[PDB]
Amino acid sequence: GSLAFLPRKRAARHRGRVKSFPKDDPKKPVHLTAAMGYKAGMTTIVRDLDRPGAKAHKKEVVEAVTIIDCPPMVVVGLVGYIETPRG
Amino acid sequence: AKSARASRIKENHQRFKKNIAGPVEAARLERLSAKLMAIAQASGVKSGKSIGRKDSSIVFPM
Amino acid sequence: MRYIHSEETIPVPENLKVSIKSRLVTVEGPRGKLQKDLSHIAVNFSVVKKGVIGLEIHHGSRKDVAALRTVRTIINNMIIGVTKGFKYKMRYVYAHFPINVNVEKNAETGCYEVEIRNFIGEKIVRKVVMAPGVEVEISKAQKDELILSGNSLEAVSQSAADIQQICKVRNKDIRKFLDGIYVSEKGNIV
Amino acid sequence: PSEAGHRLYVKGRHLSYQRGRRNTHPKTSLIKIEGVDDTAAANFYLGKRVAYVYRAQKEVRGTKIRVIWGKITRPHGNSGVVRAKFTHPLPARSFGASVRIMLYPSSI
Amino acid sequence: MSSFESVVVIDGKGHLLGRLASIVAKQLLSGQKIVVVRCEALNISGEFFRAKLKYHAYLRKMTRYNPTRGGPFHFRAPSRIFYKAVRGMIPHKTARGAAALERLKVFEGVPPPYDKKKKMVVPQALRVLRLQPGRKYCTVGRLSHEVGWKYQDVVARLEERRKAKGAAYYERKKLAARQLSEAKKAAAAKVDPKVSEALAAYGY
Amino acid sequence: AGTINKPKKPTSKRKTTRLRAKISKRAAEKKRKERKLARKNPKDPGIPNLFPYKERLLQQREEERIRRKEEL
Amino acid sequence: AEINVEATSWRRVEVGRVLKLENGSLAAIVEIIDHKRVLADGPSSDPKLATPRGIVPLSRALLTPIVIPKLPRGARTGAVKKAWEAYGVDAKWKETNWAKKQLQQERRQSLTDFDRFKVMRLKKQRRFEERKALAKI
Amino acid sequence: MGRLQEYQVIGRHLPTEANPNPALYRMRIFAPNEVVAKSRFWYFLRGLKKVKKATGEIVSVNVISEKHPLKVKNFGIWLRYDSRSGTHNMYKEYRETSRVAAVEAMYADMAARHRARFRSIHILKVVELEKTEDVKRPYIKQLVAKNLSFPLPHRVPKISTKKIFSAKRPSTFS
RNA sequence: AACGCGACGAUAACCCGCACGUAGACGUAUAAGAAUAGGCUCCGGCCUCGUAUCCUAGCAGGCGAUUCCUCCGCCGGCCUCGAAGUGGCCGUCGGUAAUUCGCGUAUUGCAAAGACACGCGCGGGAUCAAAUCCUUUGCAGACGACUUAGAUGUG
Repeated sequence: GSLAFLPRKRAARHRGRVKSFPKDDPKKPVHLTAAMGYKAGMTTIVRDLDRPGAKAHKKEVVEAVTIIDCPPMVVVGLVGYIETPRG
Repeated sequence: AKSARASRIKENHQRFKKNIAGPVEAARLERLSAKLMAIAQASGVKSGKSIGRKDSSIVFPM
Repeated sequence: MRYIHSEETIPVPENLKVSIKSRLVTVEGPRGKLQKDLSHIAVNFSVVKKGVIGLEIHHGSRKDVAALRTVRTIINNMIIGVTKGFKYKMRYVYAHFPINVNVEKNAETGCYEVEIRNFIGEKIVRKVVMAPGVEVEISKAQKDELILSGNSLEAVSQSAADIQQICKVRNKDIRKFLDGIYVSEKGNIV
Repeated sequence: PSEAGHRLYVKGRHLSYQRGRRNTHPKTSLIKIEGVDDTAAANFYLGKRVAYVYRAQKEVRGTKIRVIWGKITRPHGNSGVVRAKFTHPLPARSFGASVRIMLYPSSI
Repeated sequence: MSSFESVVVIDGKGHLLGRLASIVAKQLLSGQKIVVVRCEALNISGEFFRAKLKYHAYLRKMTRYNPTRGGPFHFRAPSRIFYKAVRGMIPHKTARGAAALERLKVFEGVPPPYDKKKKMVVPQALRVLRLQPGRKYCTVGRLSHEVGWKYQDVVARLEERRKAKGAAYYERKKLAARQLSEAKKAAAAKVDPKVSEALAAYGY
Repeated sequence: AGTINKPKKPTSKRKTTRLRAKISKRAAEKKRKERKLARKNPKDPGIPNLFPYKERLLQQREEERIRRKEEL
Repeated sequence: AEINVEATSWRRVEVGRVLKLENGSLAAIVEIIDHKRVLADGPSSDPKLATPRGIVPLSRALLTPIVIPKLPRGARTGAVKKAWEAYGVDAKWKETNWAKKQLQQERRQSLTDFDRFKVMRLKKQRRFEERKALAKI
Repeated sequence: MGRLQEYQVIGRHLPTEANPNPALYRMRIFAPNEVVAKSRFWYFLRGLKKVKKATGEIVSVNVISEKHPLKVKNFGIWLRYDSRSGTHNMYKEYRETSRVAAVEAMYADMAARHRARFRSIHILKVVELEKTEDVKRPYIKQLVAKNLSFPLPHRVPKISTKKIFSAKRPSTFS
């Protein structure tokens, strides 16, 4: 297999970590980045494709999609981080 | 073929990020930030304005 | 051999103002500002006449004396650029596909951008960015010739060298395909 | 209030035993006195009483402080280190510990 | 002149790597507490590609079965590069050696409890007092950045804020020296000149 | 070339004592060979020109050869 | 054509420059031997400032601001002595900041135990006024 | 070699009933003490002539001192040194105040610059250039030149080697 | 990193009985930055040099004066310190040889077990706030381990 994913290790926590958030600059306005949801299943769609140069241009294409059920979040805290020479 | 970390491919990608996908992500992010705004707007040691103390492995113990 | 003393001379004209803090030499003249740092070489800077800079090495080897000759002409080139200026006249020639050149001065960072199209029919635009301090204009006196002007000789020569390298023919015989942009005239403004 | 000290000794450190490469002799001990840099400055400190004070974790005489006494015998090297002899050789764990050099017996 | 201090803090700027390490290791084994500050501003002699060659040869040495145990842990920080040099001059396998390494502290930049203290210098390892003027030298900070250190911009921003606070402190220090000289000249008119005549003869 | 970025395996500079034994054996054997070759068997450069008082040395050795023929 | 430079103005070593040796003595340069060694002669009447004629190395010497104006090269002990008395370099050495520092540090070591106590007492008396003036300022 | 001296060594073959009153040779020898000056005398003499230590005797050994060890003289040394190829001549020049200081600087120069040892260097002639404009080397002529005066850039301070730490950074302008 | 680190949430105050009080303190005093073929500054001048600068007298540092507004410490009040977090100013109170005195110090003999007060812990019980086992769960499982759920509910 791939050495980038070895050894085969169980995830330390059931949730999942973002690890890397996108790099921030102050020129854009304020916006949040991540969100949760809960997976519900998968279903099929048909999409009128709008891809120039593909064989499936302007014709129906069946596509497998996933459905993630996302109830609204609630903001409860605000943590702030300071930039140290240890991270 | 040319590698995915090739310098020419990186420069071609950098021109796409600046000229083609640049303003499209800027316009979408403007609409999302306007939506978060609508949801949001819907003595110093006694007032807390002046920051004080709350409530050592860097220096040797004297 | 450990030569005890070696000295050199940089004359300075009447319309100049040169200043050396430690080794940071700045030359102020009619054409503008020039400045460079020479802390990498041990030179003793002095004034010995009305308009003469002195540059001396004490207890030096051959390479220490030879380092005074290269820093003599670098400072003198700064004197020439701030008095007379430097001009590079590049000329672009083509066989079939007419190469198109457009120069626009960018509002931020104040750098001229020279953009090149239709180099042997290639669809890629070639955008080369000039150094801060050099000005590029399409010449109206002669056909298909670019003029780069500025005070820093290193800046105008590097900007000219960057244009020649970016329009280089690849995987094709250079005896048959003579398309490109080449430096033709190399001198001063005045 | 006096706000003064009570130091009548010169500070020193215990460096090592007398040794070659692979042979150490713990009967003699090398002392670096604070301020001496030469053999000429070390010559003033020859035949001076030397004390190594430490703590016990048990009171034996009403106090937890035990002392080992010795004397500076001869200089060592060119850098001002002296070598000293004690009644009992100093431990090994005290390599780098404080050592007090007294000003007696005196010929000033 | 062979002084004994509680904790001596050394500014690493302009200091040769191994010549500071051999002085520090001799001091640590003698019983002296050492704090080394600005390890990114240390200097290595020779040219930069030689130091870049030497670390990549060090980066070539690893254990076969698993590098988590028994493998040479390659440290990309300037402080741990200096710590590796000091540790090689210390019998760290022994208990005396490990106690000497506990007396050492190394930092990249000048942390807040140590920018208020007086940073001493070692003349036997200073680059301007030891290296020939024509010879080339490199900096450990740019060696570490081009081999994996990711906190160079953090340290440079933190050093910039320390200079601004240091610059304002020097203005106050400059003013206190003004007021001391003004007070000394003024108090000298009423200072009982039999006292000042005796102090001048005594050296003071 | 790329030795700065990817250095190769270094050549060890510590001599094994079995290699040092071969070198001393091989060198002393060559010393025997030149002494055996010399046993088998089958120009002064003059005063340097740059010497300042070279002319006086030729005149002094001329007068020395005057004294040699006078004695003999 | 205005020029303003700021480089290091080292003290030129030359015929007539008087240098301080490590023993506190003084000697003027008579002839330059190499770029490291030189021939020197200080014929002072003060025995603490005297130096016999001989080779001094520049590593063990230290350059003073005083220079004799027209010392000839290779001048013997008679000519250097007459130039020392005419220029009065014993007088201008005493006025130098280096000799004032050397005089003060010689008064350091001459301080006896009683004398060091009077030093502590009089500095306490001096600083009582200086503290009072500083609070006024 | 160390505090070299210059000795006058007078030697002769042992007198014989057939050959009374022998030739009485003389050589000038630069040696650290007397016992090597006598040894170097018999080394050279057995190379030139037939006379050896067993068949000869030393008549006198007298040291020779400089006329004026307080004046600065330019010295020219002609020497013949043996390398792995053969024997070569050199004319070197040095600026000292004595003849033993001439050969002291010579042995340090030949060892440093050509890796020559004492048993390979033959001191042919040591002369004092009595008048200038007979100096022919560029480094010594550089020192002889008119109104010579140089500064001393980057003089490191003499800080004591047992003063491990210092508070103020040193300056290099003295 | 299971012998690296941080932010945060909720904790363990009682009562009864008993076991003991330094990998090297002795003034453990001292923040500019930067250059080193230059720099600092009262803008007079100064720089080899930390051989410097503060503090340092008093039964291991007493008691009372004459006399002094200097230095130190604690609390506040207002502000400042975040790289592994502290100082400034003001106000109260306590102490305080910068000058000059008076009454003690001894025969521990030339250097080498009393009372009171305060902490760190042990062995019981009672008062908290949790975790584990338990029962269910199947997003998990070789076995441990993991995701849930069980105190009134939208169970």
